[PDB]
Formats: sequence, structure tokens, C-alpha cells
Amino acid sequence: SHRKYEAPRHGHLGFLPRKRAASIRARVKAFPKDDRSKPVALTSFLGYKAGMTTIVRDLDRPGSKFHKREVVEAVTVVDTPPVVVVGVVGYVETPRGLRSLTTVWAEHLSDEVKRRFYKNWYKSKKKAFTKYSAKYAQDGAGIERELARIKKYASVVRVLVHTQIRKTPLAQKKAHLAEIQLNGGSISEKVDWAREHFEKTVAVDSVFEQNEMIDAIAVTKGHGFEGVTHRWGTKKLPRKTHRGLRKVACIGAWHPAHVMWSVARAGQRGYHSRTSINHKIYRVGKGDDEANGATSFDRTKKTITPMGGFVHYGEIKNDFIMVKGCIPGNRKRIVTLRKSLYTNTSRKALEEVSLKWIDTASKFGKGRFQTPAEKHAFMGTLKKDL
Amino acid sequence: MKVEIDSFSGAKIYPGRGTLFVRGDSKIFRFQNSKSASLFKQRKNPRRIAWTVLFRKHHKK
Amino acid sequence: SGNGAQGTKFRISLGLPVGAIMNCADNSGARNLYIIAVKGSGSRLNRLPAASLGDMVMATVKKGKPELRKKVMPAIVVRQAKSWRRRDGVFLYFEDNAGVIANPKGEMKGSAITGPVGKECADLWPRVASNSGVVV
RNA sequence: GUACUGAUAACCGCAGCAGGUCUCCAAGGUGAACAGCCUCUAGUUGAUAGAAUAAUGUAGAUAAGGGAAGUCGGCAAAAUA
RNA sequence: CUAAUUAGUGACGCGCAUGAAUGGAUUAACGAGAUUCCCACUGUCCCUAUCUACUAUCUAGCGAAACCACAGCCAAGGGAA
RNA sequence: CAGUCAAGCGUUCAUAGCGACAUUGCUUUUUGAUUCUUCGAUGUCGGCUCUUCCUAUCAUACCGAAGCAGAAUUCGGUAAGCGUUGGAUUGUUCACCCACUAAUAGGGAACGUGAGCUGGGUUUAGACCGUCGUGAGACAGGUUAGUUUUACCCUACUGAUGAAUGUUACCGCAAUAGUAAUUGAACUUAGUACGAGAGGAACAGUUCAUUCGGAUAAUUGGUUUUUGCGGCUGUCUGAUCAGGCAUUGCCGCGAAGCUACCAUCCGCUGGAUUAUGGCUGAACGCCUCUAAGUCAGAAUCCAUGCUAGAACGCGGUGAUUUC
Repeated sequence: SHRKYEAPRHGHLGFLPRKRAASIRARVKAFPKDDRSKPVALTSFLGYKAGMTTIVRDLDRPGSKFHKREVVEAVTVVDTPPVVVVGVVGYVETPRGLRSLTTVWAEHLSDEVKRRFYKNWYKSKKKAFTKYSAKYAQDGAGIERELARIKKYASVVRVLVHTQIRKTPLAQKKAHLAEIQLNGGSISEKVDWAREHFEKTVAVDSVFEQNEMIDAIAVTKGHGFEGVTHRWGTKKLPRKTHRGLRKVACIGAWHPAHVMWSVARAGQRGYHSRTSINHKIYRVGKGDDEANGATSFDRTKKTITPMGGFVHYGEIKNDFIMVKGCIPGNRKRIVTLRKSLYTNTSRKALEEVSLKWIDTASKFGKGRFQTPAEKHAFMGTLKKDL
Repeated sequence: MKVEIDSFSGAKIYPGRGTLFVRGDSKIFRFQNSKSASLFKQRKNPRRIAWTVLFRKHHKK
Repeated sequence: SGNGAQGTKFRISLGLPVGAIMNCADNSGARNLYIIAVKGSGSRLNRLPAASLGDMVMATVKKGKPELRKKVMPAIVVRQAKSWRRRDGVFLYFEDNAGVIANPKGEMKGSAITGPVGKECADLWPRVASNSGVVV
């Protein structure tokens, strides 16, 4: 007989997939479309999720009830120290898909980069790229030969960047290496830009801007083996049920005698690669700038790092991207910020945002003071003081 | 962007922080946290809670 | 909502399912309001159609004058007492769930409203706003 | 006849089984109390352990707003005391 | 009675097939008896979430049973359907 | 459930919608008929839960007819992409009413689903009533109380490792497999078109909302073995300070963590088509959307995008051991 009562299914079968990801650094399966009338620019950037805070800004949306009125909005801050280009890579069109034919590196790689190719770095003789720098030894011949090999072939051109993790307060000395596809200009001009940026850094304010809508690719915060009531969102069985209630009751029909793939079944929750599109950039902040959390309306000299630091992260001292809303991944995680693949023009975008206030009270509790000067101005002199 | 003050304890209430509470006689109470909100719903006296502003005003602190 | 409620209502937290009894606020003669359905509510298996501040609900008068009783009439929720979030960031809640009875067009059967009224009710139903005293 | 146990190891239960098996003595406090809770004398410290803290269990709990709409049925829990 | 009641109660009675120690009718008190309603109360529910102990888990030691023609990926066909 | 013929109904008019007398079928969600399988046992009804499929489509998308002026409605085409509810009564399937809704379509999967639950029903043993029986007892009559066992095996499914194809490390490709968004309201268009009037739209645009999904934890709320701080009872340490026990003694607050439409955020645009309406244009010197050719077009399909990465698919790059 039939269901007797229709309901939408619990779960999404296009993310049916629920296993652990391959790494903490989630892959970008699609870079933005190439328009070769533009200058050369990176299509994504690598950052680290610090945590969340709260913004107050005015709304510009004519026709709404909160038009010209202050709203508060949760944002994510990602610490983005300036990424640094160490290689370039060419990919040729085949009838079987894009194929990397050549990968050229720079002459000097930092220990952050070298440390990525090692599982036991302290025991090593540290021999990585030692014979490769000999190609730069004799006058740069073979390097320009493989560069011309890229220039002839290689319909798309990617660039091997890596993060400066020593500027980021984690205990993780081993940096992350990634391929970001350049877009604008010719294949020649692409690899010219790539060669001219070997060992030099690219900052985030050359890749993004104010009011841009960006996608965030990351790995979801993991939780372990999880039952079906939380991993799938199934109704709990009633109080009288023998043998358990956080289950799925019927696993399938008698015909066929197999469990179907589409039924809700327990397993891993979290640590999935997820891409979330259309997040608006609210602030591109500078590390060589105190009063980062200041505002044209606020004008108190304060950085975005709240009282007692970002909890479980540390202290932001570099350039950062402050982006509206929730981002996949927890704090400390490597996060790829990609430009949007399609021109989002649906009037939630193209709104020129302008903040009014940035919350820097302590997220380690009910933080009530934005600055230590304000805390002292409220409380006065204490037993520890002067 | 207005900084409001706590009805119970006199602490500053920054935007989007704490709760508000409208009584039956339309009297607005704004609380900074669930601590000062819970002490209000226990009908406690702010002048007898040692860390409130009204204590430190009455006791000349 | 729907008919007679000009303007939109932003989604606030639903606090009053089917079977809730909320106080009455107008001088129509009722003393409480037993909510039996919400206008504009959606459909899901076992999900109770829950009400919030500003909505037109189908409701009977359990306690009051017998000229109001044993029949089902539209009522408009004017106080919620479940904490909801407005878009300027504050969470607020009244002392009681309270409503006023009305016609399907949106005109109040009573003439005054005791207690405060949420502004999402007043801006949405102007006859609630005219009869109200303090709004929030 | 006289030792010893008289039972979560000496009895009966296929056993060194959370079962069953007649009786005497009987401290202090709280408290109406041979109730519960804590201590003195006397007696034990026996029951495979170590490490982690997934799911689902078993036992114990707590929940915003609503208050039986759940269910054959207020079953279970809460409330009361 | 409820918004709604194949439930409940009060009446009505040509009652398939009520009825007088096959005891009739009624009854205060009593009931771990059956049923209906109301107040209170609550995670029964909306709609789930979180915490604790012992498991399950891993390890050292100890170490069974059920069942077992042979065994173990399906779709359709035919076939004791 | 669907047709064929058309005597009539539809003021007029067979076929807008209907349609008698007849007649042709389909379906196995009815009940029979049969007794083929199972009586060295395939666990009964109904509900809950959960997945998938069918289309004879209720809604939504696009259309065609009308006895289509508008609105509303009725008939039909492609269409199963997507949803199809909350309750009172009954053990109910069935039913009936209350209300919301965009709509409250019909079904299948051993009349799906009991080593998933529940056990109200039927259907042991206890018992009462009625009728029947001389009786023991019967009832396809009513009522009440009545043990729901086992997975640790193989497969399947969900997750998790993993030998080998010089070793090891890093960056990648993408075959294949899956896929997702959904529906409404208000304002404006506009009291406009249309209409004698009564009434009374639609496309575009804006603001939100419903259902679902993927995250997230700044805020709000919940949780408390932070046994963190404070308070309280009984008792014990001669008092005090400080503690022990009451299986976490209890109470208030409570960070962190987890978590809630109880919180916040986000959820893509290109092509090819169906139905259909067309173009040129013969067959058939005319005419025709069709025959050759062809234009536009559905929530369809495929791709973009998203998820996983073949552990026997592949690429690039780094280092590549001396007693």
C-alpha cells in the first residue's frame, strides 16, 4: 500500500555524499569564466577563518520596512595574509579533459613551502628543490624553455601560491599550497604575470573589493560518527519504542530485498567539502592599519580583534576579509574565497554597503566593553591599578 | 546606533546584545544578559545586589 | 494575515501552536482566545500550525460572554511573550500572549486595546493601530 | 549431642546463582518515627582490569513559547506533599 | 458537552433479544476495576537539543551459544505460478 | 477506468458540455471464482516511521477548446519535476465533520514496512449480559483483563581503513554516479483593460513569506561534572578557617562546547525539446505547421554549478638511501 501521508524527504541526495573529505583544504572544482579583455587577476584567495562578530549598518533597499534604518548582521572574519606565488602550471585541452603538461617553480622557496612536501621535517636533510635551483644556475635557459613550452600550448594557466602561515597565530608551521587560475589577458600575458611574480606576494586587496559577492569553499566542521536523527533530520520514534528511538523505523520494502541508497542511514557527520555562493564582502581590512574596527561613524581607534582575542583563534594582525553571514568550516580552518562565477545582479547584490559599527566586545562571554579604555572609563580605578 | 543602559544593573547595552522585555503596563526593560534578566524575574532588588550601578550609587562607591 | 493586512510581515518566531489559549485584549466581552488555526500557515506532516504576533488566527472564545461563545471567529495576535528578533538586532517579549477579535476583513469588533501592542501588528492592521494605546 | 557456617562463598536452587530460607540483641544526631540521610562499636573495602568518551542503548536528568494538539487511552514524567 | 465527538451524560422506548432471590430498581462509603469531562501540571507533542554513570569501542587475560546441503551481487525470463 | 455509433438534451444547434438503445476494450487499488505453492509454521488488522515507483494530474509550469466579454468555471494536451496538511469521534482501513491551504489526487512495492515499534482490534486460557441449548456448551453478538523472543553470521546499505603496479611527497584532471529547489501573499500596474452595470484581471517591477536543503554559533534561547563562584539543610572532623558524605545533596548565576525556523546566513544560468502556435512549401497548378526544410517554446531533458573521485582511470612536479 501507499504512504498514506506525504512528506518531503529528509536530506539532499546531491550531497548524499557525507563522507570525510580528502583534506582540510577543499578543492575548487570551477574557477570563474575567462574574459581575456581584462587585466590579469587571481580568481580566488586563501585565508583562515578567525571567527564571527556583529556589524551595524544602514540598509539601502527602497520598498522595505527597514529601509534607511540600522540593522545588525552577523559576519565572518577571515585572516588573509598576502599569498605568495611560487609556481605556474599549464593545462592543455584534450578530448579527455584538462591535462597539466608543465609546472615551473621559483628559484627560492621558503621553509613554509618546503615544509609542505615533508611528513617529518625535523629529521630531514631538507633536500627539496635543491637540484631544481640548478636550472636557475646556468643563466635561466631551461626555465625559459619550459615557460615557452607553456606559452605555445596550455589553454588555461594556473598559479601555485601558498600561504604565509608564520604571520597567522596558529601553531601550524607547515603552509598550504594551492593552484589559483589566472584570468585576464592572453596566455602569454598570463604566464608573463606568473613569471614576474615568482617569490613575490599578492595581497587580498588586489583580488577583491568592497561590496563584492564571493563564494566560500571549505571543509565543514566535523563531528564524528553520528546517528540518523541528527545526520539526516528524521523524526524521532515515540517513547514506547523498544530497542531505540533515535532510529529510522522502516528501512525499506520487502520487494526488493535490498536496502536502498536513498534511505537515511547513520554514519559520518561533518568534515564535508562545501561551497557556498553569494556572500557579500563587507570589509577589506589592512594589517598595516590600526583602527581596523573603526568606522566613519564610530571613529574610535580599535582593531577588529575583540577583547581577549578571537576565541580559539588568536589575534588578527594581517589583512582580513570581513564577509556577511556564515561560512562553512570552523575557526582556524583554511578557506578558499572565490569570485562569483556568474554576475549576481539581484539587488541584494550591487548594494553599496557602509558600516556604522563593528562589535569588538569579548566573545569569551557576555562581553560588554568594546575597548579596555572604555572598561576603565566605566569601572574606574581598581586594586590592581596604579 | 544607540548604546542603551541596563534597567537592572546599569550596564551598557550595545546594539544586538541582550534582551528587551515589555511589561503589562507597557514599561520597557532592557537587559544586557540573561544574568540580570533572571535576577529581575526573581524579583530581586538592584539596590541590594552588590555589583549593580544602583548599589554603587546608594553605597557611595 | 493576507486579506486586509496591507504590507508585509517579516518572519518572527512562532510562539502559539494550535491549542494555545491567549488572553483577550479588546472590550468585545471575551476573556481568552483559543487558537484553532493560523491564516496563511503552511503544510508539513505533524507540524502544528503555530501563531505569532501580527497574524490573523481562527479562534474560539472559551471564556467570556455567551454571545461570543461556541463559534469560531478571526482573531489578531497583538502580544506574543515568545522572544522574537527584529531586524535592528534586539530580542523582545511581552508578559502574555494576547489577541483581539476581528472580522476576516480586519476590522476590530471591540473598540479599545488594553496593554501594549507590538508594532508589527499595528503597521500591518491599521484598525488595530487606531484602537491601540501604547505601541511597544 | 557440643567444632564451624547459618548464607551476594559453607543450606536449597546442575554453580562460589542479584532468587529462596525461622529467630534473639540493637548506640548518637535530625526527625512523630525501628522512615530516609550522616556518624560510634564491630565488620568489610569483595564483584576481571587499563585507555578513550563515536553511534545506538540502559539508568538519571534539564528544557525557551505553547500546554495533551501526541496517543486506543495523559502510558511515562511533571505537578501536589 | 466541542470549532468539529461512531466517545460521554440526560431524556425518549413496539425492548431483534430489559425485568423482578436466573433476583428487579436504587444506593452513602470503599476500588492498583471500566469510561467521559474539567482544573493543575508537564519534552506525550510542535521539535528537537544537551549533560552524567555504565555499556557498546580499543587493549591484557578468560572465553561460549544459536544456526550451518553447499553457500552468498543484481534485473528480467521461465519454473512447484 | 477508457472508447466507438448517435435517438435526443443543450431557446436555435447531435458531438461547447452531455448523451439513451447498443457495442469494443483496458486495470488488478474491489469482491468473487479456483486450489497451483506453503500446515517438520513465510508472524494477524490498523496506526506510527521511512524510502522508492506508477499515472488513470488535485495543485504548480506552458498550452488548446468553450454555450471563453471580465472574474469565476468547465472540457482536453504535454507533463510524476514538485508538493499534497492540522484536528474532534471511532481499534479502525472506510467514514464523517471542523479549519487552514496553492492543493488538501488516486494507487503499488509479500493487501511495502512486528529480529522497526505499538498492541487498541481480531483470535487461547479468567469473567459478565442477551438469545439459543435439558445439559456440557454455542454465537460470522455486546463487554472487560490478558508475557510481542534472538542478529555476534552472509549479502545489501551507511560510514571507516587498506596489500599490490620502483619508493616517497605535493599539486591536479575527470570517466562515472548522484543532484534541488519550492510555492504563495502584499504593494504597484489598476478600480485599468473588459463590461449597460454589477463587478473586475494579467505580463513587467518591488518587498516579504511557505515547504525543503546545505552550513553556521556574532547575538538570543536551551543544556551544566567548568562540580567555576556563591547560598542552604542534615550530619561528621572539639571550636574557627577549611572540608567529607547525602550514588552529581539541593538552589541561583554560569563561561566554553554542542545546539534551535527557539538563532543567523546562503540556495546558479545556458542550450535542446514535449504539448502548442507559426514560416516557407509541395503532394493535390489552389490550400495547408510537414511531406523535405524550419522559427519559438513546459516546473521537462542535457549541460553550467554542487558532492564523491574509478581503492586494477590518467597527468605534472620534488627528493630519490652508500658500510
